[PDB]
Amino acid sequence: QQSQAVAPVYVGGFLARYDQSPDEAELLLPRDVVEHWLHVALPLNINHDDTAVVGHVAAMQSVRDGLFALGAVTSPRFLEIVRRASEKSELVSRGPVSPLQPDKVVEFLSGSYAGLSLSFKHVALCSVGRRRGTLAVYGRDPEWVTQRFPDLTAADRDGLRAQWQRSGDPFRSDSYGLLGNSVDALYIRERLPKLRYDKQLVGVTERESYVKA
Amino acid sequence: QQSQAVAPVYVGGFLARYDQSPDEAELLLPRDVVEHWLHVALPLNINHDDTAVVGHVAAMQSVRDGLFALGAVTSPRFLEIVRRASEKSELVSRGPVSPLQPDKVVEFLSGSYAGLSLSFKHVALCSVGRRRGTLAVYGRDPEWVTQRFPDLTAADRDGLRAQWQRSGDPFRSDSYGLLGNSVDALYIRERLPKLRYDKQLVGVTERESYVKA
Ligand SMILES: *CC(=O)Cn1nnc(-c2ccccc2)c1COC(=O)NCc1ccccc1
Ligand SMILES: *CC(=O)Cn1nnc(-c2ccccc2)c1COC(=O)NCc1ccccc1
Repeated sequence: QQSQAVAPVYVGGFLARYDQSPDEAELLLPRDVVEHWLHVALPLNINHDDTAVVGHVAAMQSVRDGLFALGAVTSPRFLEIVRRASEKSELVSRGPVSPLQPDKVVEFLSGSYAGLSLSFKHVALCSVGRRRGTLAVYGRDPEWVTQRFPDLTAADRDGLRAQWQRSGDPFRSDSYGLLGNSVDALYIRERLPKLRYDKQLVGVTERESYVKA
Repeated sequence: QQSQAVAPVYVGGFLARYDQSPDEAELLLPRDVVEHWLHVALPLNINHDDTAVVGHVAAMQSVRDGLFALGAVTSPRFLEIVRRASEKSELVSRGPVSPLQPDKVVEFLSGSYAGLSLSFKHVALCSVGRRRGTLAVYGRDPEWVTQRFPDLTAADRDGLRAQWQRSGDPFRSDSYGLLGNSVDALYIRERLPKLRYDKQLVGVTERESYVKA
């Protein structure tokens, strides 16, 4: 009964795509805007709840199509909550596409928090992203996540790899609070279609990913 | 700090509509089929988990448009889980339509478990119903639920009122398991449209209900 499930999980995805006009004008975030900002690491939480910090952003890099980010989900307290819920979900028990090994925790995160949202203050794991192309790809190896993204070049991958190889438990929230933001996710209009769309956009598929959408 | 929130909640809705052909042929359940069955009360649980019994069905009655049911959510352990999660959800904090008093718990249940599903073995509270018209209406008074359903007649309401006026905590599941079936609900195709549809069908609206869809 070795628990090699509550070990770190990495997540990567585009925080913003330079080929996609927002739905609202307020989401517009251009290349020049973003690169000025790339100039003390910044945290990773759930649905913008500062009480629900689960890890940190390990590397961001602006590339041709947008702003890529790759975080680490390190919080023991959070990963353990995730582990207990995934034992209880039918979507997880159906497992990934045959070739991929079953990873109950990586799948659960893949299902629940399928999007990325940049507010830099911090990065959040949403149910979906508000901005298109914000697909969140979870995995046990930092190099595994990055390689799902075709638009990323070898040289791109090397800029990231330099960063992710460059104080207690930061998760003060709990099962009841994640339960709380789960029903909120149910009422996001066209959640799946939006997600199926980001999948086609950044080039990821489920026969190469734990993406559940 | 009086907790008049973890008190009983009632839920009513059509288990099956006699004017709606199923999507699959296997859901067909006709009037004659149902009335033979009306001939020891039957339990009410969450997503067909027998470990997650939250109460019981207090009255069923076949009427012109279908099979109406009205249950009671009595489980202290479950209602308390629901109370803690609703404090943590943005949809609940936005409250019902102005006239309706805020009821964090009744709203949370309204959002999470918006559908009814009959498997009689037992009735389940789903995210959505598989059968159309299975809209689950939650409320603090048994008579309040019934009166949201226009198709129900006075005489219909009197048949029910006779039944709902006619052993420990039955919830052995917990926060982690409801968390588990929450992400499963996210991947039900056209969840909202299906729900907005049942709303129009059985005649309920949100300006008269805690329905969040
Ligand atoms: C990642 C975020 O910034 C949070 N978020 N993700 N998707 C949405 C959203 C909500 C409505 C319509 C489209 C997208 C959000 C917004 O979060 C909020 O501040 N509002 C809370 C809320 C969310 C869903 C339903 C009702 C209220
Ligand atoms: C009330 C129920 O009987 C459970 N339920 N509610 N909606 C669905 C459903 C699932 C897929 C497509 C349409 C409707 C279900 C079915 O529950 C299951 O047995 N399958 C588990 C599951 C649910 C959602 C997504 C993936 C797997």
